Parts: sequence; C-alpha cells; structure tokens
Amino acid sequence: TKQFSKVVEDLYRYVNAATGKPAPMISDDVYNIVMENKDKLNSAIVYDRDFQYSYFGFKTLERSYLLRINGQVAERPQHLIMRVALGIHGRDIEAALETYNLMSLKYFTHASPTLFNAGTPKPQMSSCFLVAMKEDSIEGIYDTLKECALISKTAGGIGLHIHNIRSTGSYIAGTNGTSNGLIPMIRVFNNTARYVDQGGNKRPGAFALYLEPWHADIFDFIDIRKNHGKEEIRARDLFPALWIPDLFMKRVEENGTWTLFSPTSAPGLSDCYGDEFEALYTRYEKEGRGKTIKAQKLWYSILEAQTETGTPFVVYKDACNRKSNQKNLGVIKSSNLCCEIVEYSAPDETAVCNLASVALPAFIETSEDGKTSTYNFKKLHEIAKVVTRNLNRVIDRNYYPVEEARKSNMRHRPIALGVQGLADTFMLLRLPFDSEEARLLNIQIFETIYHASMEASCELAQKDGPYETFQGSPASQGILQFDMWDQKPYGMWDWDTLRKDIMKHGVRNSLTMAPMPTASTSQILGYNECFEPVTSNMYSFQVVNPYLLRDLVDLGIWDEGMKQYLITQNGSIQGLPNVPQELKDLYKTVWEISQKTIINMAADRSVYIDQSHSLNLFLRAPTMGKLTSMHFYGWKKGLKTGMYYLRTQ
Amino acid sequence: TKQFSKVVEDLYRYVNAATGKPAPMISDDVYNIVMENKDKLNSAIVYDRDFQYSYFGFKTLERSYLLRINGQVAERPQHLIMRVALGIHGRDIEAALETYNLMSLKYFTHASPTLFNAGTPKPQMSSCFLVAMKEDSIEGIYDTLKECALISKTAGGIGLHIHNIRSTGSYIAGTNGTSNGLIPMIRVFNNTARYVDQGGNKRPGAFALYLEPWHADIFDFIDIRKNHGKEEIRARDLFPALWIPDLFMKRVEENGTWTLFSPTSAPGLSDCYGDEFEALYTRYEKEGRGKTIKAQKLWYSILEAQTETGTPFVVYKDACNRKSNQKNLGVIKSSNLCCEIVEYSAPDETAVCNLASVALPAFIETSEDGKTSTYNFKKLHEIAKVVTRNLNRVIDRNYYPVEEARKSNMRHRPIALGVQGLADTFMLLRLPFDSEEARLLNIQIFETIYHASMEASCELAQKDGPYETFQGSPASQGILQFDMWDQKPYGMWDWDTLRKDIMKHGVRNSLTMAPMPTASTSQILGYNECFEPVTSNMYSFQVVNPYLLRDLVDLGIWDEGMKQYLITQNGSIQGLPNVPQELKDLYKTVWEISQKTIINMAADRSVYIDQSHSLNLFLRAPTMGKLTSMHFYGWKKGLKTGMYYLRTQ
Ligand SMILES: Cc1cn([C@H]2C[C@H](O)[C@@H](COP(=O)(O)OP(=O)(O)OP(=O)(O)O)O2)c(=O)[nH]c1=O
Ligand SMILES: Cc1cn([C@H]2C[C@H](O)[C@@H](COP(=O)(O)OP(=O)(O)OP(=O)(O)O)O2)c(=O)[nH]c1=O
Ligand SMILES: Nc1nc2c(ncn2[C@@H]2O[C@H](COP(=O)(O)OP(=O)(O)O)[C@@H](O)[C@H]2O)c(=O)[nH]1
Ligand SMILES: Nc1nc2c(ncn2[C@@H]2O[C@H](COP(=O)(O)OP(=O)(O)O)[C@@H](O)[C@H]2O)c(=O)[nH]1
Ligand SMILES: [Mg+2]
Ligand SMILES: [Mg+2]
Repeated sequence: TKQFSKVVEDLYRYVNAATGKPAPMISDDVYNIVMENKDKLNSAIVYDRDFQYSYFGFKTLERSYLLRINGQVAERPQHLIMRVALGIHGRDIEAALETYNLMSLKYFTHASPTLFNAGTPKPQMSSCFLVAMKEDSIEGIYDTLKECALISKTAGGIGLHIHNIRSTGSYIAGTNGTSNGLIPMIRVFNNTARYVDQGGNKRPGAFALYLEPWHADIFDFIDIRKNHGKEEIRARDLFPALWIPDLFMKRVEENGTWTLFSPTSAPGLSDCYGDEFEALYTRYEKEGRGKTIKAQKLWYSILEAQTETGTPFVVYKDACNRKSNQKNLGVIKSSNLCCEIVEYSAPDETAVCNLASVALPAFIETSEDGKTSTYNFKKLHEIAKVVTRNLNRVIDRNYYPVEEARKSNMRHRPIALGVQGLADTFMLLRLPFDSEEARLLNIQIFETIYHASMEASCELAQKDGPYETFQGSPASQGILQFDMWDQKPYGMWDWDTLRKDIMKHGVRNSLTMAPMPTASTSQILGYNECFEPVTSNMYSFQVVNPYLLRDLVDLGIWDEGMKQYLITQNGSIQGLPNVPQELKDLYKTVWEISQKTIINMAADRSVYIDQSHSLNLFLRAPTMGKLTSMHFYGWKKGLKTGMYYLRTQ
Repeated sequence: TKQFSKVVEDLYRYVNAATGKPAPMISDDVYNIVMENKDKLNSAIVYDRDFQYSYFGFKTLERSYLLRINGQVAERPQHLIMRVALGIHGRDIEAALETYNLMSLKYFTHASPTLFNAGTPKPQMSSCFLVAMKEDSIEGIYDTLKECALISKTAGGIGLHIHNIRSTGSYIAGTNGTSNGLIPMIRVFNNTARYVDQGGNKRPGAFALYLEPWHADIFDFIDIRKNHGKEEIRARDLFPALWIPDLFMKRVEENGTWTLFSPTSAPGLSDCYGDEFEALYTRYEKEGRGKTIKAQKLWYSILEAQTETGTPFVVYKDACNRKSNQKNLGVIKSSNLCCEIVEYSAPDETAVCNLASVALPAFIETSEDGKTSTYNFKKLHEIAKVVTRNLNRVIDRNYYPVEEARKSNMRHRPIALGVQGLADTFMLLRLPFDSEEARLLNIQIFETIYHASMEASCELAQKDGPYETFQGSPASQGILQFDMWDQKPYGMWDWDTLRKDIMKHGVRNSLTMAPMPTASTSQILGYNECFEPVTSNMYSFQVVNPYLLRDLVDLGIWDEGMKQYLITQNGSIQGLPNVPQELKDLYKTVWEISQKTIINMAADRSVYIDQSHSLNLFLRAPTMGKLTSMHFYGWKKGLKTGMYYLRTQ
C-alpha cells in the first residue's frame, strides 16, 4: 500500500488469524490523530526519500524495523518515520512534521526501541535501565530477578549493580550454612536473560553486571565470560563491568596491597566515593576485616580476562560521581549495558534513558561557490534542540515496564543525545582522525550539541518547570559539565547567558548527553558507528569505503590489483604501492591510530558530556604493558568510561 | 556434657566466633521452659536409651541431626529427643515427657524437619509444600519462583503444578513473539533449586513438577530427567510427575486418540475432574482446539522415560479428587515431592504437611507365656492418638516460610501419619509379605491408625472447634475414607460411634494419613523403609538382615559358604542349597514379590488413607507390556498414587 492512513488502518485493524484475537499495532490516540489529519499527513510524505537508504541500510530496516502483517512487510520506511514522529509528538502536528522531515532527510534518528514502538499500543521507547540489587537476601535477590524479567519483556538493555551481595562463605544467620556467593547467583540471572527472549526472536541475552574490585568474589566475576571455563563457574550471556574507585588504580600504580571484603564485613563502601571512600576503606583494611592481596595480582587477572574476552568493561566510580549533575541524589552505583549512561539508581528507582543520535555528515556544506566545504554548526545546534525536545516528549509518552523505572524517570528526566558518522565527517572534510583539524572539529561539535541540548531544556524548564530534583544540583549553582573538569569551554557558544538562564529558570532534564554505540541505528542511516574511526576500509556482499573508492578513481589508480590488496590487507591502505600520503593519512584504520589520540579526543569531548560514552579500545598487537598504559592513561585523563570493549587482533 | 539443661544453656548462649554474632540455637520460650523445669527435665532423661540405636542409626543421627557447636557434636540423642518434645509441646510438660518417653523407646519418630528444628529459633517443622503456579504470565512465573526460593531456604520438599502455563509457540499479546513453553521455564526453576542450598550443605535440589498428560509440552516434560540429553532440553535436579485423568488411561486402553492443548486454547481442564472434565475435554477436542495424536504414542514414551529414569511419577487426578475430604475446597491440582500428600493449593494457598511415622515393630509382644507373639493393636491405637496430637501442636507452633503456607495450614489443619518397619513386623511375626496373614495384618494396622488419628482429632475438635472448612466436607456428612471407596471397614474398631461423634463435634484436621518414604527417619530407628518389603537381605560396612541371620544360626546352616552366597546373590536366599522353604518364603526380596500383591496390599490399606502413599514399583526383568499391566492394575484398583519411582534391575 502507498497511502499512509491506509497503512495505519491495516496496522490498527490487524487480527491474529492463528488465534482470532484483535492484535492492534497502533495505539488509539495515534490512530485517531492519523485519521483526524489524513490529508495533511499523507501528502506530507515524500516517498522519494526512501531511496536515501543504501541496499544494506534498507535491509536492516526490512529485517527487524518496519512493522509486519503476517510476516509480510507492511511499512515503507517513510511510514515508519511518520509513525515515530506522531508517537513522539501526538497532537502537536507541527512538530510531528518537523521531525518527520528532519528524520527522513537523515539529520538524526532515534534509538531502536523508539523506532520499534513509537505510535504502537505498548510504547516502550527506552533503551537503558540501571537496576539496584534491592537487598542482600533471597527475597531481595528474587524481587530483583523478577524486575529484570519484567524489563526483559520489552526492548532495552540492563545494567545491574551487585556490590551489596555477601561473598562466598559469608555467614547466614539462623543456619550453620554459609553463602554460595556471587557466581551461583549470577548463574540464576544468566538463565533469566536466556528465558525472556520477548518470545522466540533475535537480540537475546545481555545484562551488564557492575562490581567494585574490592568485593571478595572478584576473581571469578571478572572471568564470567571466559570460554575455556570450569562450566558452572561462568555466565555466558552476561557482561562483567568494573566499577573502579581511584584507590584501586593508585594501589596498582604504587605496586601496593589491595584488600577484599564481603559487603557484610565492610558495609557502606559502594555508598561513598572519593576521599570519604578512601578513609572508610583504609579503616576497614587496618581493622583486619578483609583478605589482603597484592594489587597487581588482581590487575594481571583483569588484563588477562580483557585480553581474552574483551571484558570486563571499565568505568571509574569516582570520575562518574564527582562529575555528575545527579550527585545531589546520592552515590551512583553503576553504568549500563554499553557504558554510556551514568544515572543514580536505588531499590525504588531504576534509572532509564531515551537516546537519539545526530547524523554528523548532514551538516557538511560546500555552500560558498565550488568544491570547498565547511561545517554548519548553526544547523547542528538547531537540530540538537529538536532532538532534545523529542526525547522529553518520549519521557512523558513512554510506557514503563516497571514502577521503579517510572518513578525514577519522572523525577529527574534524564535524556541521552549522541552522534554517528564522526568518521564520515572527518573523511568528507579531508581530515585525518589524528589531525589537529579533526581534534578541533570534535571539540566544537560536542560543544554545540551540549549547548543546544542545554538551551532547549532550559526553554522547556521555562514552559514546564525544572525537573523535580533540580534544586541543589550543580546546574542550579552554575556548575555545568566542563566546569566540573575545571576547564573553560571552547567558546563557540555563549555559555554565560545559558548558565545565567539555567540558574534562573532551571533545565527540564537532569542530564542530556551520552554518546552511545549506535550499532544498528548507524546502519539504517549508513554511517560509521558513533564517534569511532573506521575499523576497515572494506565493509565486507563486500563493500569498499565509498569516500576511499571515489578518491582512488579520481587518481586513476583503481584497478583490481587495488581491489584484491584491500581484501588481503583487511581494508588497510598503509604501505600500499601507489597511493598518496594524503590518502594513507585520511584512511587509517582504527588499529592504525594512536590509542593515545583516541583517549585524548575522548577526554576533550568528555567535558561536554553530562553522562559518559561507549569507548571501545582497539589493540593490534596486544600486551599487558600496552594495555596497562591505556587504562592508566584514560584514568589520569579523568575519563568516566575508561573502557567499553577490548577489541583485539 | 551430660546434663540436659547445661546442654540447652550452651546451645542458647552460642555465638558465631568467625563473626562475633550471637547465634542462639534454642528459642526463647523453649529456653525458659527448660530452665523453669531443670530438675524435672534432667532427671526424666534415661541415657541408657541412647544404646537403642544401631551403629548406623546413631551415625545417621550424628552426621546430620544432633545440633553442633563449632562442628563438634553438642547433643546426645536423648537431648535431641527432649528438645523435640518441648518444641512440640511447650508448657505442657506432662505431654512433653510422654512424647520423650514414647520417642526414646522408639514407638514413633517425627519427620526430619521436626528433628532438625523443633525447639530452635526458626521452627520450620514441615516436610511438604504443594505450590500452585500463580498466573500464566512472567510476573506469576516469577512470583512463584520467589516463593520456591523462600521455601527452599528451609527444610521440606516442594510439589509444583504447572498445568496453566502456555505451551511452545502459544501466542503472546502485544508482541509478534510466541511462548518458549515449559522447558525453558523449567530450566529457570531447576537453576533456583541448585542455588538455594540453605548455604553449602547436603540434601540439595528436588522440586517435583505436576502436569496433566494433555499439555502440548508433554513429550519433552516427561523426559526432563533423561541422562542422554539434548542438554538445555533437560532439568537434572527436578522430578516430573504426571497428574493423570482417567480419560487418558481409557484412551490408551481403547487404543484411541489423545489430544494435546495449550491451557490458553482450552481453558479450565485442570480446574475440573471426572465426568465434568471428560465433557469439557471431549468438547475442546471436537472443536479443533488441539493437536490429536495416538494415545499409545504418549504411553510408549511415558514407559520409556520411566524405564530409563524411574520417572515420571504417576498420580491419578480423579481418584485423588473424588476420594478427598478436602473436595469442598475446590479441585486438587497436584501431589507433592514423594507422592504421599494430596491437598488443595491455590495462588494464595500453599498446602503444607507435618509428618510422623509409627514404628510398627514396637507393638509386637510375646506377653502370654513363652515364644508365641501377638500384635498389640490397643497400644498402636493409643500411640497413634499421641502422634496425632503432636502434629496438631506442630501446626500451631510452626514457623511458616511463606504466608500462602500459613494461610493454607491454619485453615484446613492437615496432618500426615505413616509407618516404618512393616517388613520388620512381618518378618518378626513369621509372616511372608504375600501371605494371607500379612494381608490381614496390613489392613488391621491401617484400620487402627486411621481410627485412632480420627478419634484423637475429634477430641481436639471438641476442645478447640472443628477446622475452619469442616462444614460441607464429606466428614461432616459421615463420609470417611473407606466410604469413598464404597467399602465397609474391616471392623476391628467401632466406626459408627466415631462417625457419630465426627458428625456431631467435627474433627480438628482436614486430613490425617499419608504414609511417606521415611528414607532417613527409618535409619535412625533402624527399621525398613515405610510399608515396603526388604530390597535385599544384605544391607551392604556390610550387614545381613538380623532376623535372617538369627534364623540361619538357630538352624546351624550359617557358615561362610552362606555369607558369600548372600553377597553374590544380592541378598536373595531363593534357590539356595540348604535353606528351609519357610525361610525362603519369609525372606523374599521385593524383586521376588508379585507386583500384583504389592498393589493389592496398597489398595487394601488405601481405604484407611485420607491422602495417598509413596508407592515404589520394583521390576526385575522390565518390559513395556509388564509395566503397562502394573499401571493399569493399580489404576483399576482405584489407587491415587499409581506409582512413585520405577526402580529396576
Ligand atoms: C538461603 C541462602 C542464601 N544465600 C545468600 C543470599 C543472600 O545474599 C544471603 C543472605 O540472604 P538471606 O539468608 O535470604 O537473608 P536473611 O534474612 O537470612 O539475612 P541474614 O541470614 O544474614 O540475617 O545469603 C545463599 O547463597 N544460599 C542460600 O541457600
Ligand atoms: C515475555 C515472554 C513470555 N513467555 C511466556 C510466559 C507466560 O507463560 C506467557 C505469557 O506471559 P506474559 O506475556 O508475561 O503475560 P502477558 O501480560 O503478556 O499475557 P498476554 O500477553 O497473553 O496477554 O508467555 C515466554 O516464554 N517468553 C517470553 O519472552
Ligand atoms: N537488550 C539489549 N540492549 C541493547 C543492546 N545493544 C544496545 N542496547 C541498548 O541500547 C543502548 C545503545 O544502543 P546502540 O548500540 O546505540 O543501538 P540502538 O539502540 O539500536 O541504536 C545501550 O545503552 C543499551 O542499553 C543489545 O544487544 N541488547
Ligand atoms: N527438600 C527435600 N524434601 C524431601 C526429600 N526427601 C523427602 N522430603 C520431604 O519429606 C517428605 C517425606 O520424607 P521422607 O522420605 O519420609 O524422609 P524424612 O522426612 O527425613 O523422615 C516428603 O513428602 C518430602 O516433601 C529431599 O530429598 N529433599
Ligand atoms: Mg535477610
Ligand atoms: Mg499476562
């Protein structure tokens, strides 16, 4: 079917034939809206815009995104986009059309759960949940398990922190028995992640687990992904993530000692950070409450697990807490599944985020005369304020799987904007990733996205009031993200006036920035993942980097001896017979870029990031000394997410 | 320590040294009682009675029963017995001493959880829980999981019925996904049984699962114990039990069809029985709601699973429901872990039982002159009324792990008396198990235990009122167990007067009889398990049946050629060179007794059994035809528990 209202009509009237059950795929209010504005909405749609998707991006859309009736596809990409626009915007037709246009022209896109569920009856548009283990008891464990199950019924990944659970051998009152510890309890959770598929479909598993490196069960925990296992000791479908206090990095650097506690013989450690933590830790240590070991014995094991599995993830507890606008809430005990979100959670508050990404290439414009291109920072600023408003709408229109998630979200209203196609943007603008021009561009991009999102949230706070927990926040006092890094902003945008308005009117959102992986939403738009360099100049069907391809032909030098060398060399063009140094410098693979520049750039953009970002590390010829220096480099650079995956060859 | 109050004192003042935590092992009221009656209670104890336990029975007591302080034993058997007596009886010192005496002289014993926890702070003295799957939803599954976890924190086995859970492929509303079915949900439960050890001690695993043979997931379910598995398809630590409607046995016998439904496409089947079930089933069948198959295809698979694993257990739904005094409550959906308990359960009611067993040998008395022995039915009657009162006390003094278990138990007050050492009783009295004299003795024993327990409960109903749900019950109408089998009682006891009193005054207990396996409590007292024949005349340390041993020597014929033949022949004396036919007939192994006599005897005693009993079947040279005839034999004999385990050689 062409006509959109006709498509909506089918979707809405759909009935499951195998069961005789009316199975509507559109909500009542979004049906009524479409029908009450059929002519406007149908004639707004430009189907020519369906041809903006590459063969692969469209096949990503077809396989898992466009709504289906009886297994056959029912939605054209333009129909999905308008459905999302209405689901987000409802009655505000003006904004719906604005978002339809911006999205269909590929200026930005919303995270997968949004694309799946916006305008449908069960509108669960959130990607992230961070859950607190409720209590160190069988009941608390099982209330928490139930909660993960209920959340796993819907789209979205889970970060779960377990710092409060009794380690192996700890005592259980009213029985000569002792605790089994973390591993056997992790196994239960792993099994629940395997069971709750949403049925029998394909994105299954995936809980990230958060632990501080002092927990006595740590050596087994970091190893939960080891493939050569002792079998029952592992958790195949779960991800270990380390919640590292500075003290640990210090002890490792000093080649000193590290002490392992059960939370029960050393209470309160995860409910403080910084100097208060170091004082409590050091006191417990001297009081003989734990099992002292050599710091570097744990370190060696961490690196060994990382080298082999790519995990555990590394997120610095102290950086996260010290530099968070949610610090008036209490101590943040975890990140999330992909290490971008940094939000407070408690037994009654399960932190949620809704994400979107701005497509960075869309703002490159030659508009001057011929050839020479610039970057439209003004349009970016403009779009980022649109994306900001959309994500607030989503907050209010979202259906929450559990009450801890609704209570959390309505209270603090956190939002997460990110990017895709940074590599595309550098490549188009003739900038090497490690160039000074790339370094500058990365700072200014993140500056304007942050400023925009903050300005738009301040405007929303004027219309609607600040978020419930604004007062007492570092924003209420004028302390914006970069301030908490003790830096002046780059200064492309007027921060004094914005800060002046925040202090006066509030912001609508406790948080706004968390550049995410964009793993599937980068494929729809056809750009490179988030903020990371190209991994290979040969996609695989087998595709060669389009900006590379173009360049080779313009030089004549593209034959077959060129096509074969690329498949040989893993899409690297370094040390290749007849290629200019300019291309070599431009089309470096991530394996060919100084992991130090990656971390520098990460640290530069990080002053404009409210939350954190999913920072993969790529080591070509990996060693323990090499990896050690990347961890400590990022740690001293003040990073929140020292490391997402360790990807290796 | 000798002195009991001194032993109590230590137990009560105990402190966990590893943690500095006061870890009392006696309750406050039982401490105060002991101290307030020290002289009476200490001088009541006869330590000479500790020598009534065989080497093996005492080592059973030492290993897991007598309370420990720092791993060292702290309790003499006489101390445990008095602790149980007080835990059960509290302030009623008279009854405490009565029970101490009867128990220490080995007239009866209480079930393991009682021996473990009576008089201790967390007094969980129940052995059995039957749990209802709460709802066909992720929430209901997980509320139920939590509940099993909480119950598995304490002693006792669980029967769980799952008839209401959507089979594989069934539809899930608000998602193109479909159900995973029973197997993946069973796997979750299996994993929770493995986790909740009570810590790190030794009786772990064990949930029995109840399903009607019409559930579409049945072929995989019956196979959950198969050792040669497809791995993830199994549930190693759980037990399948079949809840079989008569219709199924009919269809199998008629070589007809059997139809498999999801509970969602055929609702209400587990919430009826008998003719109402057959009408609803047959209607669903004709309406095309299920997947028709040949009855005998399911049958063949059942027998194949049973032959290999010993499971599933077989309990007849219709026999259980038709012949239950709890039938005014609603339709009973399961038995329990060992197939003795038949009690109603609902999402808000989790059926509980407290068990004890009467030691059948203790009532044999020569008292006449010389040699000739009789059986004291009058003393048995007397003791069984004591055991009855004790188990009511336990109801009121028990600590319930979950509120569904307390609500259930306080309402209907079910009790479960059983026996051990029936084989000992036959062997002592010179009766072959398959003799007419054994057959008679089995009937009269079960008659007097039933009558006693009923009389004592009627007396309690006069003191305390009938149980909440007495009115409307078959007991309130004069329908006692045997009446529901359309039989006159054997007539050793005056049933008219008892029935007359019940009708007038009520009974305290909805149910009273459920002969259980006695697996460990038969070893303490040193008798053969429950009501089953000796399996071998050679225990194994290696011990030969004591009544056999004695007989051989009295005949001279006991050398070493005799000792070696017994270890050869698996403790069988059939076809053995120089042994009288009288001994052969007396010391038949269970493998040498007509499984038909077993079932006859089972069916005779079953008219005096309120609930059911744990009826193992023993097939020497097993075939599908042989097994088939035992199942149908027991089914037509009207048995509730057609089969507990299939034990084989
Ligand atoms: C019962 C049980 C608990 N545990 C763990 C889970 C919890 O983290 C921890 C204690 O939980 P719980 O024992 O359920 O909580 P509790 O009320 O008994 O607390 P306490 O005994 O200390 O007063 O023990 C096991 O590992 N295995 C078990 O069998
Ligand atoms: C969500 C989910 C449910 N199930 C099973 C568990 C339940 O038995 C059954 C439905 O449970 P639920 O879907 O949790 O209950 P519901 O509110 O969605 O009920 P319905 O959709 O039919 O209105 O599906 C799975 O096997 N896998 C899954 O991923
Ligand atoms: N459950 C689940 N959630 C995921 C997965 N990948 C990403 N997410 C969630 O979505 C967020 C970012 O997703 P991203 O990789 O950018 O992909 P996108 O949401 O499809 O655009 C993370 O913070 C996760 O919580 C997954 O494989 N499983
Ligand atoms: N959890 C658990 N419960 C059991 C086990 N064996 C028996 N039970 C429970 O106790 C009841 C009868 O136990 P029985 O075998 O006679 O042994 P006893 O309770 O130790 O005397 C059953 O109905 C079960 O619910 C076991 O191995 N594990
Ligand atoms: Mg507790
Ligand atoms: Mg439901």
